[PDB]
Amino acid sequence: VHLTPEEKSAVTALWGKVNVDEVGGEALGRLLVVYPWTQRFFESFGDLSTPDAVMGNPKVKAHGKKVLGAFSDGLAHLDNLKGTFATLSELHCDKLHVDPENFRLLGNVLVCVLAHHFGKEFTPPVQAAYQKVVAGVANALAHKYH
Amino acid sequence: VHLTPEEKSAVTALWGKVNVDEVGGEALGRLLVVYPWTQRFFESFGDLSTPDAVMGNPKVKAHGKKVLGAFSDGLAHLDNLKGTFATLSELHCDKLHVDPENFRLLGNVLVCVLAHHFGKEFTPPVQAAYQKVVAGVANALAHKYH
Amino acid sequence: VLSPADKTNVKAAWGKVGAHAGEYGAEALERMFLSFPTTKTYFPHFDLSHGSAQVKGHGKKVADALTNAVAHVDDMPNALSALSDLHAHKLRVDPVNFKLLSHCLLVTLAAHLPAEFTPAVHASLDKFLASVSTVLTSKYR
Amino acid sequence: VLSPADKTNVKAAWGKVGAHAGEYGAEALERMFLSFPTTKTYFPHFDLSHGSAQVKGHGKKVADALTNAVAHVDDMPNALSALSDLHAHKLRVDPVNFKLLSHCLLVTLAAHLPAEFTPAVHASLDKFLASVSTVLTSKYR
Ligand code: HEM
Ligand code: HEM
Ligand code: HEM
Ligand code: HEM
Ligand SMILES: OC[C@H]1O[C@H](O)[C@H](O)[C@@H](O)[C@@H]1O
Ligand SMILES: OC[C@H]1O[C@H](O)[C@H](O)[C@@H](O)[C@@H]1O
Repeated sequence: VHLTPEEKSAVTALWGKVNVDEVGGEALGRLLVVYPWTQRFFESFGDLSTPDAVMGNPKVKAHGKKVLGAFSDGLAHLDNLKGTFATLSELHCDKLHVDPENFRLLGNVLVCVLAHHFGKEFTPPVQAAYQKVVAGVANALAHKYH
Repeated sequence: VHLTPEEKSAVTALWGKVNVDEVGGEALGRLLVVYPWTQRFFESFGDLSTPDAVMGNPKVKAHGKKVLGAFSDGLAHLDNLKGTFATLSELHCDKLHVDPENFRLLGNVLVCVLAHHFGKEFTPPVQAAYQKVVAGVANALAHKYH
Repeated sequence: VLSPADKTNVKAAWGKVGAHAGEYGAEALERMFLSFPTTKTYFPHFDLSHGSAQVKGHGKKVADALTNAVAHVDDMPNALSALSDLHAHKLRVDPVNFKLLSHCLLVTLAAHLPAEFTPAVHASLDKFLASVSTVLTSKYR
Repeated sequence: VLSPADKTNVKAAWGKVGAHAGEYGAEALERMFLSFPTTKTYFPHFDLSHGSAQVKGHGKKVADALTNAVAHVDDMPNALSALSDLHAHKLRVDPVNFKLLSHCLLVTLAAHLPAEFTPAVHASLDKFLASVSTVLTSKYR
């Protein structure tokens, strides 16, 4: 992912101000609610039956943190996304057989969530740069299909 | 694209019977009919107002055998797809900005046309082997978006 | 959204399926399972071998449900509600899978009924099948 | 297909747009051009400088159509019949672009109205935006 070095740090900047214990869980939780067929990869998670049941589920928040961390790994190494997500790519593609359209959906709900949490500070130039980062994660995760 | 020895012989065997002058124009033509938003890329071709205007177009037909020819260079070197399609990747991605979902739909309409011509010769295992080639062509054509 | 001309092309071509319904449904299914093995994960309880009695039986119901949908083309949400509940609510089917079966239903219709598989009919059939998939993948209860 | 509870969420939440409509449809457009430069193809002569009056005008037309789509949620094919004419027959807009705009519409609703944008309302808005896109990329007349 090629960012104008403005971009590179306008993104680092929003990400330190990210509640690391709560935004993965909201992004993961909105995926399962907005795209309900995604709950199939997560049947081991118990109660997933209403938005409120999904959003307050402890397994969702726990897993949302591990997802967000993988993203944090991504922002750190924007020049090597395919080496960072190679282990994850194999997991999501070869074992879990997740259709890669879903990678893109998650990354865009993460954008709707960052926008939710920062409002007027998540501006078009700021989105624009996150769209490239999140396209890059999805591409890198989908590498085992390419 | 990793095919078996018999998948490879079954594919080679069915292609040899393909009329090089007609199948690609028939594939391109149904793309334009089945998915009309694709006509926007071929505005210099002339009349595409009706299904019979599309299928009786000498431009669609002439451009079709160009598409087919590139699929043919595909089957000839399935170990070197990315590079067979490197020049076309850049044209379709960087000059033309064709959404890669359209690469997948054209591959499928060609399968539909292969089925239509070869009927019961076009068997489940023969389709399966062609879907591999066709996803390989679309994934290689899309390489500039990766 | 289907055109008047779309409804007519589908009726005209599905109508010619007749007694081969379950043969085409089950061929479509086999086509799906061999072309895209990820789809198999939805049928862990089935024998999915070429000769399979379950595939042939399930082949029938899909095809008959499609005839059912042609007959109510003007408002399938109501005609296919038990089907919507099953696929969207209970099975949680990834809608990519509906694109795969649809493609395999057109591959079968091309191979069996080539006099009917004109571009216009092809176009209508593709639109029809997408309308159905949209219905079976949505939660509207 | 939208549920009865989808329509409630959409009507309720979209109704809070009011005077901000042309502001919101304009920002949504700007998010789309910045984030997705490929969408610029359809607007080759637009002025797209940050505050361009062309973009605010067009921003207003886009929002007022959505406001009217909500009013006719059970009758959109006929309600937005001419908008399909434009987008599908004339412009021949690739449906991928509808997803990219719909998403930017959702980012603009979350950034401005966080209290409306619950998970449930998010799902409903997403579905409602997909249903309008199907009407505007379809040919059915
Ligand atoms: C696009 C961004 C995504 C990121 C950054 C991400 C990240 C992660 C990480 C770090 C793990 C833990 C891996 C481990 O501990 O070995 C994981 C597990 C998993 N992910 Fe993903 N993921 C993404 C997308 C998805 C999507 C879209 C789905 C399904 C719709 C999915 C399904 C799963 C499943 C089923 C597991 C492990 C199963 C379980 O713990 O129950 N992931 N993901
Ligand atoms: C996925 C399979 C495809 C293959 C193998 C393919 C192959 C080709 C080839 C061989 C050429 C000619 C290059 C030359 O000038 O020597 C070409 C040009 C072109 N292709 Fe494709 N193509 C594919 C899909 C598509 C799709 C989906 C679209 C748009 C919907 C498209 C639009 C075009 C356009 C607009 C040109 C330039 C034609 C002109 O001069 O107006 N192609 N392609
Ligand atoms: C053309 C669209 C489809 C139609 C018309 C359709 C129709 C049906 C019908 C009639 C049944 C029988 C259920 C009953 O008797 O209560 C069924 C069940 C089922 N469907 Fe679908 N279906 C479609 C697409 C799909 C897809 C894409 C998948 C996933 C790959 C899928 C997975 C299943 C499964 C696992 C069952 C239950 C099988 C069993 O336990 O016997 N369907 N569907
Ligand atoms: C939510 C989906 C959309 C809605 C509700 C919408 C609404 C509208 C309306 C009402 C008009 C015509 C204004 C008038 O004459 O009264 C219009 C025109 C137009 N739209 Fe859309 N639109 C949507 C999506 C899109 C998308 C995704 C694109 C492509 C990126 C697009 C490209 C255009 C273009 C090029 C025009 C004509 C602009 C000109 O005057 O040159 N629209 N839209
Ligand atoms: O990776 C970025 C690309 O994503 C999508 O495929 C777009 O349709 C394409 O035009 C864009 O350049
Ligand atoms: O002639 C075509 C031109 O006129 C139309 O009215 C459009 O508004 C304009 O943007 C377009 O380039």
